[PDB]
Amino acid sequence: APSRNGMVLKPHFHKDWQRRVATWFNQPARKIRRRKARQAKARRIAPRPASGPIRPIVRCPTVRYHTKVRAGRGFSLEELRVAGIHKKVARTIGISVDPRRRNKSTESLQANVQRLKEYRSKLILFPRKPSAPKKGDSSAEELKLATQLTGPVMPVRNVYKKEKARVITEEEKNFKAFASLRMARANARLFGIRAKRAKEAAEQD
Amino acid sequence: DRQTATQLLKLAHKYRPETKQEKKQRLLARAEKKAAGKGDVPTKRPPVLRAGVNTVTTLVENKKAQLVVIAHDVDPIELVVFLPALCRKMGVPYCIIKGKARLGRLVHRKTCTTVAFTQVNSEDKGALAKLVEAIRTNYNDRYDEIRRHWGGNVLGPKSVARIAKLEKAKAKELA
Amino acid sequence: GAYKYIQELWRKKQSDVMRFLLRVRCWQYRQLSALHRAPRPTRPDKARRLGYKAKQGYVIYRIRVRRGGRKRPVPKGATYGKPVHHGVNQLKFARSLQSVAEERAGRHCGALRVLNSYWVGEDSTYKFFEVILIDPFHKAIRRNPDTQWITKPVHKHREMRGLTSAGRKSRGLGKGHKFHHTIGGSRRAAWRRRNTLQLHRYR
Amino acid sequence: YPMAVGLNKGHKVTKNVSKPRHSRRRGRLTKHTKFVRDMIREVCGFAPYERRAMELLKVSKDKRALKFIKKRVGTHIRAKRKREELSNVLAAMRKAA
RNA sequence: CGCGACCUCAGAUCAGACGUGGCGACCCGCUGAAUUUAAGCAUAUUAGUCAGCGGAGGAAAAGAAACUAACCAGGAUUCCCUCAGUAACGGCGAGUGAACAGGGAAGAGCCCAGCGCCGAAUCCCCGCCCCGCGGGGCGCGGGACAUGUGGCGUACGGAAG
RNA sequence: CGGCCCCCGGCGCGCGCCCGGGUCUUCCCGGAGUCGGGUUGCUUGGGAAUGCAGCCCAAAGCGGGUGGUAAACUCCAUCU
Ligand SMILES: [Mg+2]
Ligand SMILES: [Mg+2]
Ligand SMILES: [Mg+2]
Repeated sequence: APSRNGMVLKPHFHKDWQRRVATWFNQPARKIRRRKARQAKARRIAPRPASGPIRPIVRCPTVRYHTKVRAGRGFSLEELRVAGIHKKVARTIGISVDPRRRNKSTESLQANVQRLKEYRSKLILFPRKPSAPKKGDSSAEELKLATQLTGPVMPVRNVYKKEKARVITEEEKNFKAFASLRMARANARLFGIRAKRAKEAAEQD
Repeated sequence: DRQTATQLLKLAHKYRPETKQEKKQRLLARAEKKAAGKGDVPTKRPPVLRAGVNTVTTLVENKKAQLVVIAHDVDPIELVVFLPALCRKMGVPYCIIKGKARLGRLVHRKTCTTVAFTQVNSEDKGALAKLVEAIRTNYNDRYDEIRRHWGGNVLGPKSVARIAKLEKAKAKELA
Repeated sequence: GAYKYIQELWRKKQSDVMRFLLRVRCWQYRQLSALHRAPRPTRPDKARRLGYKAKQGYVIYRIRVRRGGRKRPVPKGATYGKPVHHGVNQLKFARSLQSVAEERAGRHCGALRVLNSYWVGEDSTYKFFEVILIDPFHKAIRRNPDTQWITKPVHKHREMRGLTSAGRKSRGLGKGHKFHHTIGGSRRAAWRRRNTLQLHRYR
Repeated sequence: YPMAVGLNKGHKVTKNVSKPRHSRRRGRLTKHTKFVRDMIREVCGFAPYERRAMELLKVSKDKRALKFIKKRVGTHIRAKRKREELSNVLAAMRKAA
């Protein structure tokens, strides 16, 4: 069955696969079924923003992706605690809440508090009949538009710094080299062994 | 014994709880005078005997109960078995009465499995305190002995006779 | 107050008081029929932490289940196939015996809805479970909107579909790395999606 | 001079101090619950393996006692914890007398 | 000896409800091959598929972490694209074979037992009515349920006072 | 396009229901023949055992589970 210089191959067709076949013939039909499920969901709700609540700034895990910024799930009660809004009030203000999320850094904590107060300062509420607590006159003169598009406060905006130009000085052109990588990597794995021989000379008397 | 259970049910008789017939007119009699005088406190102490194992248990370990009548024939016996051991350590006196149906008639119900005395009348304290040493002699003070005493282990009369018929032969084997 | 003791007393069932009444009633259960209506739960703390209340419409059955693994139902142990499939006698039946117990309680009483069940005894051959049931058309159940979920017709025969906590322990579902053999819905819903040829329209 | 590999790894941030989440304080003893388990182990007693254990733990030896607790209670981290609280009953039985 | 209470149970063409059976494309729970492939054949493959049995619903199932991760950390479930024919399994042969990040579709969260508190503050049935259409009630009076625990406030994101 | 007939989702008179938040102080705080272990089956890509099940043994409470090589010691992370 094999021949001249070729590829040794494993087609996974040793199983009755013509019954379990999937053809995407309804796929234009479902694209105009979930546009009409977005349009008849936009006009059904309110002047409330389409594509739902405000999402947080979130950094990705796992070395490959930890230099980018992603839209997250909720707002991690500590960030709701500092911003001053209540946890059961917040999801009818338009603010997503994920109670199982942890804040253990401070800079990424203060980023989303700045984000959450910037949202509250660009929000207009409607009283049912015009009582308006925490709210004043005509609704920002009818709120300048109707409904937003694919993100209320532009959820990614992954930004990079300027770091314009520097002068190649001493102690910078001279030290932080490949020897610093090799010695720091070796002391990372010779740490527990060297702390064992130190015990052996501590029980030496 | 039935002379002590009769005095105990006499003492527990006039502490009978509220039923729903007399719950109607009491909510009149408080509020018809509240419509007419607005009393800041008309009644200082309505006393009652508590009922329910989940109610009595919280009273004993808080030492609010003063006498714990406990039933006899609870169908899952483990619903009750801790509570004589628990009344000893919290120092609250307990007493085993015959019949979970009989003290259930005090509470206008079918069975009630435990009652407890928390707030008795002051003028009738000398009837509650008269029977408590007559009770806590037999239950609290004997707990060092009543915890050793195993039960059961007696053969039937048709087989404990033929043990004795061998022994009466053995008493004739000697004399 | 009381129910914390009943829980903790039950959790030492090798001590001499507890292993007495766990076999004075295992004798008493074995003299009755295969399924049987209990007038009341034999351990009321365990019943109500599984969803029982003491009110009209709830009903307890103790039912009896014969212990052991399954023998393969084949005449004279001859399975007629490849030598890996001669398994007549060491076969273990991937659904639990408590799940069997809840199943033939909701099969006898096809009008009742089954909530869950619990363990009240085993001998050497028989194993005794109390299955707690719900009348979905009693007005104490069809009022009270904390109980109206089970009078809704998708909860019909929850153990013939394996949806209660006895039966779902054999489905193998759960979040985690130990359970991603069933990572969409169920085991055969994953298998259909790991083995469909998802040929697109432009490919 | 921050670097990725070595012994002080990672981009340097500053830690957020926070009172910990309430789910993590779950198996603490909570003195009323201590009262319920300590009251009920004298109305109920000891298991048959842990009466044989504490009659090896007073006379026989301890390496053979834990070898008996290794087999019945499952693991080694469970066998020592059982072996030390049988020894605290055996100490309270004898030395508190 | 009689009566009573309760507890275990019986009986009824008792007053009122319920369930059975069909269809079964899709869904859930079980059960389960062999042809075939390996140029023979046992493990393997076919395949956890066909046949078998039992339950549904217009969807079903799953679903708010006893999770992933190992770093500046993410955050229920389901579907799609990639991961990837990869890690891995395998007479290490024939063959088999996931997931986590990442980009999307959609997005919603909650309740209970327990532990305490509130005079069982709770529920069902019957009778006549407030007063009604197309009938269900909050009101009134009796029978039951229920302290072996109905209801309210409470749920691990803490809670109560 | 117009007119006809029936039907639906949503304003406004009468019922029904109605003290939330913050800060401090004290008290409270959880699911067992289950986890887990051994063994035997089936299953999985899961390999010194991924899952399930039978039988036996069977918990703890600064505990338990998980951290993809069996085990002991130790620290950390994470969930309940
Ligand atoms: Mg009944
Ligand atoms: Mg191509
Ligand atoms: Mg239908």
